[PDB]
Amino acid sequence: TDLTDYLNRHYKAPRMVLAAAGGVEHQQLLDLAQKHLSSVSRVYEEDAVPGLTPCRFTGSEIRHRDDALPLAHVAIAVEGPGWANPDNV
Amino acid sequence: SEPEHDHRKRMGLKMLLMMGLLLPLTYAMKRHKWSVLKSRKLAYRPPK
Repeated sequence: TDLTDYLNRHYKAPRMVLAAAGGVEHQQLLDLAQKHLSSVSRVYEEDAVPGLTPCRFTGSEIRHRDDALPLAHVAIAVEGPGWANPDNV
Repeated sequence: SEPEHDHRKRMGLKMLLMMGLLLPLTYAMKRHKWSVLKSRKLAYRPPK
């Protein structure tokens, strides 16, 4: 039931991109999307749009000590800007 | 016997004010650097 709920509320039409690359024609692909991919959901089924709140970055530290492994993996990160912020480049 | 008495008491007053300023501040830096560790949470995952 929870898989059916997830499929209902997270597989809607405005959150989907049908992308083609290579030996394709855009008009033929548009006709095929108008034929098969017409009326995917279009309905939120509760009139409740699901969104994304921001996520708080936390300067913290996790150490999993297990001396039986031969090698150690360490990752150090800081908070990044995001997708649309141009200084990414 | 104590020609330095008034100067000693003035230096003592300045010392009392000065240490009353700097004991909480040095304690605050110590609590900063050691509250790195005093909120540390440890867990155990034995494979059984």
